[PDB]
Amino acid sequence: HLLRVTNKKLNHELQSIVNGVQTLMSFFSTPETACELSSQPIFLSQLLL
Amino acid sequence: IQYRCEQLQEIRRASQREVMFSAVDPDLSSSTFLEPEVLRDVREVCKLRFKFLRSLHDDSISSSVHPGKEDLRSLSHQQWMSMAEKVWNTHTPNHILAALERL
Amino acid sequence: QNIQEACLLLDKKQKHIQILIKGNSSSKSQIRRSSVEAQKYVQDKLLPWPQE
Repeated sequence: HLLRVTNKKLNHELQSIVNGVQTLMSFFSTPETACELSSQPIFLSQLLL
Repeated sequence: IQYRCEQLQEIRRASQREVMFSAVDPDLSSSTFLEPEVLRDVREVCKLRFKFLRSLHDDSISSSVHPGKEDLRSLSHQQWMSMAEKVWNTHTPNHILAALERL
Repeated sequence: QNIQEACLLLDKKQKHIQILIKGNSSSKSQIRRSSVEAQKYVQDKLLPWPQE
């Protein structure tokens, strides 16, 4: 039973890392389509100078 | 990873903040309109660099290669770099670019 | 002599104006190159990590 709990914890942590990295990568994706107003460029590389 | 995401989210939030730049109506002397911090910081950093470049320019025209003026030049470059970096860390890139457009 | 010197002074200011103008045109191209380099780094090196 202890190993089953620990196994759930380990699966959760692995998923957290996957979610965390996906979130982190969302900050680097250039919104191709002009339309979406919402995603304000965070980086100057994406800045439309 | 969470710590890094939080940092980038803070930068995104700061980037959505509309910085209002006052209309240059020539005639209107006095109204003391307060200059946005980003525009001030960017102007100062650009002035500091301009002074530095101007000093290099003046020295090139006056042939008097005074041999002691190099150590002061470096310090001045470093000071600019540090300040420049601070500006890039304190303000969002969109705000800094907007400030440059206005200038 | 003054006129000659100041004629030479004007020549120096003009030669410098030429150098600055050339220098500012080169910087504009470099900024464009740096923007492309940063975008290329994000696309080639960072975006592929989530799949791994």
